[PDB]
Amino acid sequence: VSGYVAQEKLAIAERYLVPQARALCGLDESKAKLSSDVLTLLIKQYCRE
Amino acid sequence: WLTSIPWGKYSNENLDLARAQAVLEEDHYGMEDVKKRILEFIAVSQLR
Repeated sequence: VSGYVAQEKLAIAERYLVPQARALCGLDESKAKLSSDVLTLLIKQYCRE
Repeated sequence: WLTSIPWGKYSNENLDLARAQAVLEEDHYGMEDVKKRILEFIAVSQLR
């Protein structure tokens, strides 16, 4: 298995990651939107791994 | 040793934030960050 391109992490997190954690905190999608833009900002800046 | 163990004994919690507000300000000056985080913790458990 390889690493992941910077853009690629967006398509991961948009599907398989946010909903999972959304289920860990007990929320429903109706109340906790996260646009794509906040995610691209995150991965671009706050975590380089 | 086995029978003594609670299996479902459920200490009742308080869950109103108000009483948590008070009791946290009663016993620790300052260190407001940890107070705010723990307060959020109770706030989330009260929902789900």
